[PDB]
Amino acid sequence: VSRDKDGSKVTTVVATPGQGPDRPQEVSYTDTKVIGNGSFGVVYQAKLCDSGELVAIKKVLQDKKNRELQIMRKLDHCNIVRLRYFFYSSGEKKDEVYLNLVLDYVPETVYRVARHYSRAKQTLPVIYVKLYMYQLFRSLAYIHSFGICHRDIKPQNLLLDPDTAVLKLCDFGSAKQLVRGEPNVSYICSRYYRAPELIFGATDYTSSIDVWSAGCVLAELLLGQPIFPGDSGVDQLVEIIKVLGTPTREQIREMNPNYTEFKFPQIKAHPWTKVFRPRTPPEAIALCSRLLEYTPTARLTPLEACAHSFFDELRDPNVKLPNGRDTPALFNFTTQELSSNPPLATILIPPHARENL
Ligand SMILES: O=C(O)c1ccc2c(c1)nc(Nc1cccc(Cl)c1)c1ccncc12
Ligand SMILES: [Y+3]
Ligand SMILES: [Y+3]
Repeated sequence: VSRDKDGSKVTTVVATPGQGPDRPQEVSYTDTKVIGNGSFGVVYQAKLCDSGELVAIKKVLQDKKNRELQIMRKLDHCNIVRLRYFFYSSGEKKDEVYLNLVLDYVPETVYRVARHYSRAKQTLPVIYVKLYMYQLFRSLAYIHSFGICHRDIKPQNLLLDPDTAVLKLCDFGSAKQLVRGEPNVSYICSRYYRAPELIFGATDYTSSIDVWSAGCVLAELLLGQPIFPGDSGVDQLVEIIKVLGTPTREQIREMNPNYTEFKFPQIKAHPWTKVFRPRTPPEAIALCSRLLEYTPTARLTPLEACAHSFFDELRDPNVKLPNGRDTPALFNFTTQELSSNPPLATILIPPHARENL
C-alpha cells in the first residue's frame, strides 16, 4: 500500500497479526523477491524491518471468507509454519483483492534434502528419517485433534531447517475441517500420495488420508523414490496393487461403501521386507506396513505412529543430531496433541524429559 525507499524499497502495510487479537499493526518488510509461482498465486520472500527476521508472503486472490486463513489463524504448533501476519493488497488483476499471508521462512524442504541423497545414489541416514517423520506425525496429530485434514501431504510441503533439523508443515490451502456427515471431494491429494479410498471415489473419507500420505513419504525416504509413482489416476491404483495386493471385498467396503464391489484380478501382496532395500531397519518396515493399509480405520493414528519402536532412538537421552547439536523439541507435547490416546503421554515423553507434564 505504501512503498517507501530507505534502504532501497520498503513496503509498509497495516497487517493484522494472525495468531492472537485482531489488533491491526503496521509492518515493514524489504528484500522482496519472488520464490514461487503457480495458479494459487505467488510466494515472495522478505525481511521484516523491525526484527530483521526472514518471512515468506503467500499472495492469493479472494472474493466476498477464506478457509486457509481461518485455519492458519487457529493453528499454533512448533511443527507447523506460523502465520505471523496477514493483510489484503492489490496487484496482478486490477479490480481484484489479494490476501497476503506472512509466514515463517524455512530454508529447505524434505524433498530437496532427499533429492540430494537420491542423486548421489545414497540413502538418507535413518536418524533424519526418524526426525522428519516423527515431527510430521506430531503436526498431523495436532491438526487432526481439531478435525482439520491437510489433504496435500507431500515432501514438497515439509519445510525443513537443515541445521536445527526442525520440520514445519506448510501449504494448508487444500485443508478442510471434516465433519461426519458432509461429503468431500475425492480428487484432492497429490497423486503420488493419494489414498486408495480417494481413488475408489469415497466422499465419506476421514483424516486417515493424511496418514496414508505420510506412509508414502516414509517409504519414499527409505526407498530413495516414490513407492507408488502413478502415471495417472488409474495407474496410481495399479501401483498400490503391485505392493499391497488386490483389496479384499471387506477392504473395498471400508474404503468406499457406496462402491459396487466387483471381482478384481486377485494379485498377491508383495512381502514388505522385499519391497525395501536389504538391511532396511525392520521397525521402519513394520511402521510402513501399518500406515499403507487399504482399510482406513486399520491405519495407525498419528500419535500411535509417534509411539512406534522406529522412533525409540529419538527417545534415547543420549541422542544428538549428527552435526553435534542436540535434537529439536520432540516431547513438548500439549494436552490437545495427546487428547486422543492419552495414555501414550507416558510412552511418548521419555523418563529423561518427564518435566513436560
Ligand atoms: O503455502 C504455505 O503455507 C507456505 C508457507 C511457507 C512457505 C511456503 C508455502 N512456500 C515456500 N516456498 C516455495 C518454494 C517453491 C514454490 C513455492 Cl510456490 C513456494 C516457503 C519458502 C520458505 N519459507 C516458507 C515457505
Ligand atoms: Y496445494
Ligand atoms: Y505405471
